[PDB]
Amino acid sequence: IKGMFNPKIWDKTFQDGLKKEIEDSQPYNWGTIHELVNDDLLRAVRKEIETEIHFTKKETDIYRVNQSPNLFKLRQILYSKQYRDFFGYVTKAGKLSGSKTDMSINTYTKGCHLLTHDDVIGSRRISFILYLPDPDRKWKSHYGGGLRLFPSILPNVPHSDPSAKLVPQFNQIAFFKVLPGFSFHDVEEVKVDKHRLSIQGWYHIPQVGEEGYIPGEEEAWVRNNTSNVLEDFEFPKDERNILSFHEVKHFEKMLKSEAEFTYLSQYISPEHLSSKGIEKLQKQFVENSSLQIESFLNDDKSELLKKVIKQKELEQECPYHSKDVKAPWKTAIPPHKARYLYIDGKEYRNFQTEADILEALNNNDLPNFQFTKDAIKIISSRENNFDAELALIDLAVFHKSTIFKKYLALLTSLCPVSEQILIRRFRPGMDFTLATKCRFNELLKSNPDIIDAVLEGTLCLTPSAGWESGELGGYELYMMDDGDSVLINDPPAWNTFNLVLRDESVLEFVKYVSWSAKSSRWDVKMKWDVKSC
Amino acid sequence: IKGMFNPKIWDKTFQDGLKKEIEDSQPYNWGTIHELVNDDLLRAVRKEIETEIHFTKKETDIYRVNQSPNLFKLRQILYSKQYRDFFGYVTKAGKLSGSKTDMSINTYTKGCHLLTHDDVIGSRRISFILYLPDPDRKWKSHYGGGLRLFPSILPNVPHSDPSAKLVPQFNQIAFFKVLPGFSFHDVEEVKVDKHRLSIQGWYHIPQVGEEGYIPGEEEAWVRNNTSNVLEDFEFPKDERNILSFHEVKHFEKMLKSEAEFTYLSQYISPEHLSSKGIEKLQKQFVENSSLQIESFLNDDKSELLKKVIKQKELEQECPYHSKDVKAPWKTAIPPHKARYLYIDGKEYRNFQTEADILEALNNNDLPNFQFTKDAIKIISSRENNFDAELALIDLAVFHKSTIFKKYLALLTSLCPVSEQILIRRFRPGMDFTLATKCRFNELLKSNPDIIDAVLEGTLCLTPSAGWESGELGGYELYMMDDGDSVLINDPPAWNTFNLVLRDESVLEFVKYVSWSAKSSRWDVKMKWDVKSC
Ligand SMILES: [Fe+2]
Ligand SMILES: [Fe+2]
Repeated sequence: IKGMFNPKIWDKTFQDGLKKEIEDSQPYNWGTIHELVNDDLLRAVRKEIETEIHFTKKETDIYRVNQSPNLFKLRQILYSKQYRDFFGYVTKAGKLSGSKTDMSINTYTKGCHLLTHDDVIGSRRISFILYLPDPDRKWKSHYGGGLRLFPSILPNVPHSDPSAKLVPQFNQIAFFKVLPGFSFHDVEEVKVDKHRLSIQGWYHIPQVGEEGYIPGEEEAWVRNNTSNVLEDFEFPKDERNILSFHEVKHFEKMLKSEAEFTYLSQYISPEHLSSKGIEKLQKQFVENSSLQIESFLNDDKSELLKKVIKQKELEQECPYHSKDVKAPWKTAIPPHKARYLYIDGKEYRNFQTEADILEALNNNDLPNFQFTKDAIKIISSRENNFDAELALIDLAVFHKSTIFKKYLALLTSLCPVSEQILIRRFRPGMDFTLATKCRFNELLKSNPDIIDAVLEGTLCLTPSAGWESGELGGYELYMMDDGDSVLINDPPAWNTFNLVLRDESVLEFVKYVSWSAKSSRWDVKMKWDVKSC
Repeated sequence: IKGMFNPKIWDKTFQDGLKKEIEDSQPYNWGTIHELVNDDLLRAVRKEIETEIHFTKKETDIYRVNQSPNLFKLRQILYSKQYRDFFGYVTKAGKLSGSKTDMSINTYTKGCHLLTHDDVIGSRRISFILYLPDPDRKWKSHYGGGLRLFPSILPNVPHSDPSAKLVPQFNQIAFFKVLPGFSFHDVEEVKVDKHRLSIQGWYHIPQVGEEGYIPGEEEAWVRNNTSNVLEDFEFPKDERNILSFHEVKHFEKMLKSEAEFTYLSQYISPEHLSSKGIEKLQKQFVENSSLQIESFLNDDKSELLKKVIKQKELEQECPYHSKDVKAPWKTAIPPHKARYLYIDGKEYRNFQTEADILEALNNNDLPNFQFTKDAIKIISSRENNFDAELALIDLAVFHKSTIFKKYLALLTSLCPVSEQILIRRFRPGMDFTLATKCRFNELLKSNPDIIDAVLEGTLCLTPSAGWESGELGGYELYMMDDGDSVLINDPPAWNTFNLVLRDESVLEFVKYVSWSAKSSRWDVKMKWDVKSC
């Protein structure tokens, strides 16, 4: 007497064709029904929400999305046994509690986005989401908002690029047995000004005294989810190369030059080489444990970079699939921890297969921006593709100079003992990172002299405008954990230098750059391990 | 009444021309008189030695040389005031004790050699050496044995190549005010079968109650000589790059593969990949803390290398001046600590001037044999110059593979946490190293897990014959200090692999390769820091 869905969902020859679609489905097992419910019932339950429900915008590292009568009816007929049975059949999940229900209504409006994840929380068995776009008009693909599925190139290593994506329509449902490590999906940012209404939900383990219930099963699942060995599949790695004994020795000695100050002055702005610049820079750090230099690079370099970068954004075509990223550039992986372009001093890697990865793990090389610089320059119009790189690689060498670190030690009265340097490019479509702590060196933590902190520096070279604030994304965020505690929320800017000294409690990330960004965010990141001087 | 020298040495217009030669002399202040003594007196004092004195061969890292009536007369007339006065005048040393005398007779016979040093021990003021070759025949330049002076490119940083060299004759004397840090000289190996007799000596500070004596002066000199900051001018450096967290993590895990064993088998010989090979290799190390694998590399590689190397020795022309060393090769400096060719993963450096050095210190890059490999291969007959390199660089990458270190960890039940790899070439004319200990990491020694030892490995790929024993040099020596204790004295061989685990007490060096060697000694050296597993 609840057969008020699409009559066909009850026709067994449709049901059977459906279990065999889900079976053949790629990259993991998922399915979609095109007009799930009685058209009249949706229009009603949409109309209702539209006039009764308040949706407020929320933003974290992983998403931006606006959250929160006969809607009740829809909730009953979905957790109805007539439907649960059918669902757990075509989907091959077996039994699923109609007692423990959970749904959520959300609108995705322009700029709203959920990026990659596997939906695997606690007790969820099957995940589904019915869509509620405008019934009267067709939802075009280019509007965005599509649901995207990720091929896994290793259990718990989703490929950076999605391989499936459906443009959902009004009465459409998408769902999938939640298979841990594989069911990676996200929702493509909404690139147009509209409000895509949606009802997400989840069926769960059958509960105590419920049809299909097995004792201890529920916990044999969630307690199962606890390992970190996946660390090895993070590129780039969060580990710092140690400094030559002479670099560190030299620094200590200083804290117990006419040629040095001229070296420094050919990259950094006179304002910060001056005694009173340095003096102020010293004052600020001592108190804030950070410093936020404006117009850091001197004009000659600031000009050149801006020129080659603004020129690469315009005359050039940014690769948007990982397979398309060409040397010197690598793409950061996996997509459920981050996704951005970058050049480190290392040998070229394009991870498409498990073997590509394993290769790089066995043949692990050390960073060398000089060799890299040489190699690019030997090649040589697409060459503007390298104009920006050469410019930026020169910039990399400079911050790898023992003189620069001397300058750095001076500002901070801290001695650099290690170094990592990465020049990164976040593209409006795709790039971002998520809130994470820093990875102190395991070899060093067994040592007093090196304090439990990482000196993190970021030199933004983002040329374009409108990064305020910060509905365009790309902003860098630091903050504590355990109500908000954001310590820095710096939108992308041109020619700024940020220095934080992070302990464990501080989490950082640069927010997904929105598709509507006028350019990619460029910057040079640099971490150092640090001793007391 | 001792005017039985060359009458002219007493003529003041010769004396004055002499102080102005020593003044203009390069690279530091030194002089030579062509027929110092009464010809009859030398012939007598030579004849005497020839028939009364026993000379026995002695050998250390720095030299090979045979050591040990009217000779007494020569000793009196040299420490005579008539002469001391004149000497300390033309030389500008002031007063010099005729009380505290010291001389030494030595013959240099074929293969005998003293390499670079500054003669600066204790109280010596001026250093001299009168020669006693065959009076009747002329000592030709190509016989070798010449005295050679080194330009200093920094106080206590002698240039690798000598800039002066005189072929001494019978009645010739060479001498120089001993100026610490600059007076670097050596004697070119004697390349011919003859016995060059010589009387070395030294004038000292004036002593207590002696003409020209100042109290506390003597000790204000020797106690002056005590600093280590010169470490920074050693290339290559004796410091190890740390391993990625995954490499070490992986090793621990193993000590708490069908694809690995096929990887290993494409460089190393089946004999040592077999379970019983491995088993024996394990037994040996556990007891000897070392192992000396014979025919290590498999035949296909052993053959290829031998081919390209034997081919580079023949068809090619080895650079013999540092300025001539071309990429990929660097020369090790300074010459009073070592001198040999080598390729490390690093960017090309040719140190001729103080600025060349400083450049490299400021722009310190990390090793990368892959980039290096690429760069060589892009270039391309002189190209055999690279045939051997490509062959050897491939060999380098293999020992930098996380798989190989896994294999290494297995033999030793030790975990590699760091790595340095150098492929080196010792040339018959010039190359060698001296007895030194290992340089434990200063950052790590503050840590229990890493034991106080370095795992040192050497893969000799010396093709030629006659390295026995070991009058040709090039042998690798380990030993303790504080009577002989040599722990290993392995002449150069083809395709051997040596593994020692050195603590502090063990000193190593590869002996000066003699000019008469049939080829250069080639090898791949590799050091690792090590944790307990
Ligand atoms: Fe989801
Ligand atoms: Fe000497």
